[PDB]
Amino acid sequence: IARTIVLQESIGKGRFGEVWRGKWRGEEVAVKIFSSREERSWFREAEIYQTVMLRHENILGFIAADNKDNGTWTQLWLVSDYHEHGSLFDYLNRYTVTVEGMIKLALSTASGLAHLHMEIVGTQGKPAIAHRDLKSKNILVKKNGTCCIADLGLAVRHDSATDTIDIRVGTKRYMAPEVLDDSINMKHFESFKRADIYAMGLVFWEIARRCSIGGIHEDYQLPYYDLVPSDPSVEEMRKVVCEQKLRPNIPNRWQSCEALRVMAKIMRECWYANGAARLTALRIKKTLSQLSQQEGIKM
Ligand SMILES: Cc1cccc(C2=C(c3ccc4ncccc4n3)CNN2)n1
Repeated sequence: IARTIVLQESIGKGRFGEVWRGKWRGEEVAVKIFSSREERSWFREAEIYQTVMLRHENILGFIAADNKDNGTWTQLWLVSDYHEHGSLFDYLNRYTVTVEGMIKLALSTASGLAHLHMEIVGTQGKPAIAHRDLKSKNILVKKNGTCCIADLGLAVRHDSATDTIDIRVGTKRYMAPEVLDDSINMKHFESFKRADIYAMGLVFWEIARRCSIGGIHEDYQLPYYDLVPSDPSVEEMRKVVCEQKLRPNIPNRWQSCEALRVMAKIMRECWYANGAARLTALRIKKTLSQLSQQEGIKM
């Protein structure tokens, strides 16, 4: 596996390890490399990706986990499909999207999250999973304009049998209110799903801003760009999200389009201070699916 892959270009670095663009038998693939001391993170992400029935079009396609000794030290590898466009973050910074395009990005993301959160009952069943670090930089855009979720290293799996998790972290900017004020019940798996929804609402806000209507659109911005410094601390985020109770601003322009109106509504229903009041990934997917069948465009 890793023995025949040739690294060609450095393309990114997440919380742990670094991502490279490799070549396997002539085919481009993405390789995430971890150091020996990062074995726990490497192992956990390999573990999540190897979850029974995890594969889904809206989830990064996992190829394999492997070790590679260069003669001095050993590298811990995770190999996956390669997606030229890169992260949703990079995509939205470089391009603007049409109504159909925005819907495809949002729907695919919601479908990907719904799959993760959904428990598949059966002999070869799939446990429910919460991501815990959803954001535009952890989502990838495929050549067909659809998104797939990546970086599952912090994910948690639920055992409905006894209602327990198999095991604050994540990106401060996208942390849900209950996480920022640390009021979240770590023992309740449902709380992790709801926190994921809050984050996805922020992502939907990033996409919508880039929806170019009649040549009109807003420039790319991360959520809360107008309220907190770059790389904000938990305290800075808490004061804005928890105390002042602010959320990303919804442009007036969005009212001149039924598509943006539906999106805007979904956003609000994702940002409720109380996770139990937020929409579900499935409900969101259904809503966007119907909105999609309206305009008319590939799902
Ligand atoms: C499990 C695994 C293997 C290799 C890379 C990744 C990964 C990411 C990834 C995947 C494909 C890419 N294609 C192009 C550019 C960046 C990419 N990043 C992002 N976060 N983790 N994950």
